[PDB]
Amino acid sequence: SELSAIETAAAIAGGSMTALEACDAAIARIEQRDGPINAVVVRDFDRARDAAKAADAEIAAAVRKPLLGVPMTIKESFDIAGLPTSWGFAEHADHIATADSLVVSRLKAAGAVFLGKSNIPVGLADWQSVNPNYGRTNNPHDHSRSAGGSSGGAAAALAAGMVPLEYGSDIGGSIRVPAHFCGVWGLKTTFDAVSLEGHYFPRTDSAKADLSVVGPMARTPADLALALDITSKVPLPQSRIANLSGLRILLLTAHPETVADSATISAVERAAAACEASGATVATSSPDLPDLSALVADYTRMLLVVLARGLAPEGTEPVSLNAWYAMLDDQARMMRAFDRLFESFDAIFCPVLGTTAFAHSDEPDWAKRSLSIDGGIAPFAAQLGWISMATYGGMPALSMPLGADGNGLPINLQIITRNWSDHDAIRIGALVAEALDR
Amino acid sequence: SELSAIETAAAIAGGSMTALEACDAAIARIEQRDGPINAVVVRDFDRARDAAKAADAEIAAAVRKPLLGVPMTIKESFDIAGLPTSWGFAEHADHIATADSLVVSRLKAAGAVFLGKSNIPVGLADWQSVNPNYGRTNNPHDHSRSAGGSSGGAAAALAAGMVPLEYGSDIGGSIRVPAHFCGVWGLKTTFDAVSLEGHYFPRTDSAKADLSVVGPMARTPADLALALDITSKVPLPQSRIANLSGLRILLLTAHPETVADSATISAVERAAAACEASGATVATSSPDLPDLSALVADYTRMLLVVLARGLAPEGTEPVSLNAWYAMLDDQARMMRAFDRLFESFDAIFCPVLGTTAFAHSDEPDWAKRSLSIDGGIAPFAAQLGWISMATYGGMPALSMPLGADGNGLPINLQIITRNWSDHDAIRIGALVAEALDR
Ligand SMILES: Nc1ccc(NC(=O)OCCCCO)cc1
Ligand SMILES: Nc1ccc(NC(=O)OCCCCO)cc1
Repeated sequence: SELSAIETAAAIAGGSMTALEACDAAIARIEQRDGPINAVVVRDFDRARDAAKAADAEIAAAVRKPLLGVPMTIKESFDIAGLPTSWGFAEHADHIATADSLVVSRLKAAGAVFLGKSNIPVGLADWQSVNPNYGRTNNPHDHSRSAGGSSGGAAAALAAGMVPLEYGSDIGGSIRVPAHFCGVWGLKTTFDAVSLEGHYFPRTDSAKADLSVVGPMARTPADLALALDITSKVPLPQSRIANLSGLRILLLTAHPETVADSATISAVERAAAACEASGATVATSSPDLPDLSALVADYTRMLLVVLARGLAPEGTEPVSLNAWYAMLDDQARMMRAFDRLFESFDAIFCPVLGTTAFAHSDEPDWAKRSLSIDGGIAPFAAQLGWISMATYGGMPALSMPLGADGNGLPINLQIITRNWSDHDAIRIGALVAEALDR
Repeated sequence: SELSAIETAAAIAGGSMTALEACDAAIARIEQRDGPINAVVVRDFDRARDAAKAADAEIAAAVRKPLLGVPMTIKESFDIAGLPTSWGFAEHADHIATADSLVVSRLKAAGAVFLGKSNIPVGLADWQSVNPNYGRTNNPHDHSRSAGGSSGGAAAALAAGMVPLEYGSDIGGSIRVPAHFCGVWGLKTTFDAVSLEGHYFPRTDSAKADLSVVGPMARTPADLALALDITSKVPLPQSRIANLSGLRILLLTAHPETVADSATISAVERAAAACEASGATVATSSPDLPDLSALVADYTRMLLVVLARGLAPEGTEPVSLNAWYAMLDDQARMMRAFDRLFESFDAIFCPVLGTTAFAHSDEPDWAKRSLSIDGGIAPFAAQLGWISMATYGGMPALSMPLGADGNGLPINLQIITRNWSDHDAIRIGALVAEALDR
């Protein structure tokens, strides 16, 4: 019911609307809908209106750019010149960026118009989006449920239909989990495929961090593919998959360290069944699948060190630099195991998370949180296992809508493909989405 | 005089010769010429001839592979199943690799036939190729002079016309310097563009590389372009440079912490002056060129930490993991400085090294060494400055033949271009070559 980013760019080139009109309608949707959601927490409406006029001048001057005049937002952690980058920290609430980030620079060169920035948790360290500077973002499908983490403001903006395109970052599921919670499309990209420059920790110039990636978020896979081509360091190989027949799928509905809803399991099997009916082959086990239990142990270990920048708590000896090199070897080994698995399979079908969006939690300690799995208690932090494979291995993982649970909360599919095949992930997701309409 | 890898592939495809004949012709050239050179130190001739026969069964099957039946060698540090990978250590002379390295695997899938492996220094830690397992590689242009360091076997084997194609590695100039010492082509690739898998330290699986890149070595720029497209993780963007008119070049012939000799300065200026004659704009300074003295200091500090795998002497403190992360931020700061410089410039023209191939030295400590620069003595290790920019900044850098000094020792130009523009570096070098002809 809302214009996609590509449709918007065509509507401005095609003449039925101007870049200023596209920007004032987006502002109008933001103001008419954000009240109960609280997604667009930084607003730059006057500078955006001037950018739209400049875009219409380019449109008048016969200039055509793939995203020309398209209004959009970006996650609050990405630097935009003249805007605050806080990461949810009150200490950093007044840190104003003096230059655009690389991803914003690429999208602005494609002609995009940035209206503001979307909400995040403190330090981008939660699966919900709430912080002292901006407040809390509420899921648009259920205001009592969380809207996902770090990219949750982005996903709630797309789900509420305010803007057609968004961009997030993902060190522990922050593109896929919000897209899952809010039923939108999110692409965790191949590690090192998109520059993090400008995704700086506030008041620093440190943006590069292992396991972490930045990726597009939208409501259509065509929007993800185009935003990825605009933002990637180099053009990534386009997908040659025309249809689903012959596709080899490994379907994972179980994990050795966590669990999934029965609604989540049925949804993921229905996606595999719909592709099976479209000529794909679906396996449910493989001798080549790496040890998912050892994976999440290595992953959490490396994740803790990266977030602590090596510093060690409570007088513990810090991990040595020599041991950090061995951990990178452990990761590299694990990536080779996934290359062998991806010789037999084109994609992994698995949950994004074990359950749908949980009710708002004021508890910062994940060990003190809990989840309800079919009316039973499950550990909160153990759910990181579904996220760990694509993050630790570097593989791209797509989170795409599959439907909703009995309570009307969205359930998304995760599609994991081999490294550097991001366009295959998008292409397969589009075909799955069509196969479910059958 | 000798055929190139592309030319060789065409002759086999056309049927001017079979793959077995091209293989036997290469074996004969090695047996006739390697005697005084000692470049092809690991020989796999019998397995290569069976592989050549298999390639002919595929020419008869009309299979299309861009390197089918093309004989070549690889640097000894790359793994080949069944062949030793010692890195010049006597203790590792019997370490037999159990699987092909990735780069070997890619070239073989393109149809290349591997005759063997070329000589290296102990631990790849010098600008000459000499080790207890295999002996020393002598420069083909002057047997009293070193053949380049760590790829000297590769460069010398191409300079002697034994094989059309090779492949090296580079952390401190080891593609560029051997190519300069022997007057062949060598592409130092953008960091993280080609996989180091199989370039393992003997008896380990540790590619372990920061600042370390693998890239092809050949006698023609088109051979490098083909080898780069076969081996890169992802197809790199092709060059759009049709000619030299409009090319912005920044020529450096001085460096705040090192020196070059006059014959070397004269060749680099001759390449720029010939690009000027073809329509390129040349500058000899820029407000955007970062501090090369700070660069070489930080590069040396990172190089040593990387080579020591984080270990420190018993009297010194090890660099902490947190300090290592800050050093990676320092590198990212330097790379962004080169981004801005490359907004004003398409390429940098500079020396590969200050001097041509020096006489064989048996002194392992670089601090106890020194070079002769136009009759004057100069410290040996300071010459790491010319190499440091592309390795620290990660940029691609090509080393291409320009001429020779008064003793007939070749001189190469280093062409540095912005990150991910490896094909632009190849393309400019090819253009410079055709400008220095007509
Ligand atoms: N254990 C844990 C789980 C989820 C997150 N959220 C996240 O994915 O961060 C994305 C921001 C990229 C740079 O941090 C963090 C930690
Ligand atoms: N300090 C210093 C250390 C090493 C070299 N050798 C070199 O040129 O690169 C080595 C290529 C191996 C890549 O794994 C020179 C100086």
